[PDB]
Amino acid sequence: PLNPHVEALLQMMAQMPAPDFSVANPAEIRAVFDNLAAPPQVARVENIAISLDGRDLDARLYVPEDADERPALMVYYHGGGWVIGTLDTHDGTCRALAQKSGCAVLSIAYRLAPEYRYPAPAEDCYDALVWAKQNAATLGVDGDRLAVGGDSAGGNLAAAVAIMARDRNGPALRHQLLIYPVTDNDFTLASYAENGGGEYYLSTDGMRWFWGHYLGDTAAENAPLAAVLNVADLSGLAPATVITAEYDPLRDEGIAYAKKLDAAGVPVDAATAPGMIHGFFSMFEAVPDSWEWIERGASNLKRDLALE
Amino acid sequence: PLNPHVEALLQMMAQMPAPDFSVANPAEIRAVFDNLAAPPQVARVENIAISLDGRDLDARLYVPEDADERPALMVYYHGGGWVIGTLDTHDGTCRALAQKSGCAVLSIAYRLAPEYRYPAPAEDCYDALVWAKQNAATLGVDGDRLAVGGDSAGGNLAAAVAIMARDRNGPALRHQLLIYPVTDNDFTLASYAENGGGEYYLSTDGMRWFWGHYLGDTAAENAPLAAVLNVADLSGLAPATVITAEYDPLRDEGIAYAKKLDAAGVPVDAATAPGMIHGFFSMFEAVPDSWEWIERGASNLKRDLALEHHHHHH
Repeated sequence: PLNPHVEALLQMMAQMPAPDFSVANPAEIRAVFDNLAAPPQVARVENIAISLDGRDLDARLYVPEDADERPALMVYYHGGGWVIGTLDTHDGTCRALAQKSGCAVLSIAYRLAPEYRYPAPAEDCYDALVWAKQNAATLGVDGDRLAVGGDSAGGNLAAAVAIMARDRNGPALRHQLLIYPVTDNDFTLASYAENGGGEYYLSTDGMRWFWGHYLGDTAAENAPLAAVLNVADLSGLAPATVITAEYDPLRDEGIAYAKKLDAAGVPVDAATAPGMIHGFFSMFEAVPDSWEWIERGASNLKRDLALE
Repeated sequence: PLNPHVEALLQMMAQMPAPDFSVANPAEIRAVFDNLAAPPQVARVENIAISLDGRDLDARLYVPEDADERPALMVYYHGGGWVIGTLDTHDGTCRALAQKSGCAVLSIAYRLAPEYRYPAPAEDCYDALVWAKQNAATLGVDGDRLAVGGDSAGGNLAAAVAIMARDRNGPALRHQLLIYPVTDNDFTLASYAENGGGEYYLSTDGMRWFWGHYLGDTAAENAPLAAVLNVADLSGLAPATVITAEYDPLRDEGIAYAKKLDAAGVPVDAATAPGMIHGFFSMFEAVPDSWEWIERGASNLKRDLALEHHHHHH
């Protein structure tokens, strides 16, 4: 009989929005197959090696179709709980954001815990931002129209970099796109009870494991750029987008970070996506509804990164 | 409520590894997570342009992590019924084959029908192989360890290229990897009746459409490099792998071509994958069972493209 996984895939393909073409000519069929089979289309993808003091980081530059000659740049940090994830796991996510925002995206492969515990991953993310600013002309982008972004632990890193950039008089940032970010290590929140059992992909036990490897023996109170929620003064940070997911155990701490930013006078667009789980920005192929939220974040980037 | 598409994805996820957070084993959870819902990692990927007589083709070179300093090369032709498909639709498949074979892969964006009818796409694929051999040093590969492969109409084109290389004293080939290939336009074979209804991704009417665009006015009997099942003498062709799929309408013509290759004295690994549909090599993210077959084909490639002897005591 039919392979059960093949059956599930055919069923899933069946529940997807019909492509709506009137006739089967080559252009139509090409378009349908491209939509099914290829990652989101961009004009150019370049694998870049970033040579920093003491370490090289892999990076990937995405330039979308229809882009300016010198487009704005979002430096992007992948999720994976500071321990897993690669340029390849988040390639589709970066293509999608570049395509919808019209901005270039530079995805950074920062060093991972436990091999490189706190504060190494955040310093990598920050130094990559600085590198991008100082090598903007080489990249072909506008270094004066700069954003950071990331999902999950990557959103944690983006938030920390926004704070580092303020604190260190680093490169000016026009936006921080925080996609269901990790912001704290209080596992007693309602979100963790409701959503952290394992039934929505990310679990509370997962997050304990991630936090453990990231921090090692460093107590969370002595790792101020880890639990960014606990930072007292969030004033003067880049305008933010904070998108949380209804069925994410991280939902409550993400909402809380958005409230604390807005309280500190930072312009924030914050929303919890109904019906969604942790990771849904990367699930747009199986979950067409994800595109609405990718477009929302992208449209905020596009607005805040426009030429003055 | 929980998004219905999300719920379906979660059910799909509920049939695969459950992470063990009682074991601090980063390199394990890594190898698992990083390889689910993500194209396989390779060391180098480069977009290149191939300049042939009268046209330029886009191509993409994949060099896997543990390839030789001067790796063997498979020239790969994407499927799509000679009408559709791109380097991007088949990028995941090429990455998987490079990773599991240890060989470089050069994916070719040949010209498509009906704009370019038979035999132009096949000539593009053959001329790209000739180009790769001629420019092996430029690619950084071993021009004396060459293979071809492809899926569906791409496997068709790979088979045609193998025949053309033999006939024209073209580059020597060590293998042809034929993944559920098109080999004939006989829509009366049993697998069309069984599998071609449309419920298994590829339909009989779909194949009639593809064949129509590829041949145009040319009768199939005058297109032997399309209907390769009608080639009389298959002896002396590159050693082959022919993987077919149980629920593919192309199953029986693929089996038939494998049988003819074997009868002509060509070494052939041929098998029909139980439970699978047309296209399943590209479906490895949702169908992890695909990997068994991807590994088998890639392993046959590795065997026949094997490196020469080198002593290690220096």
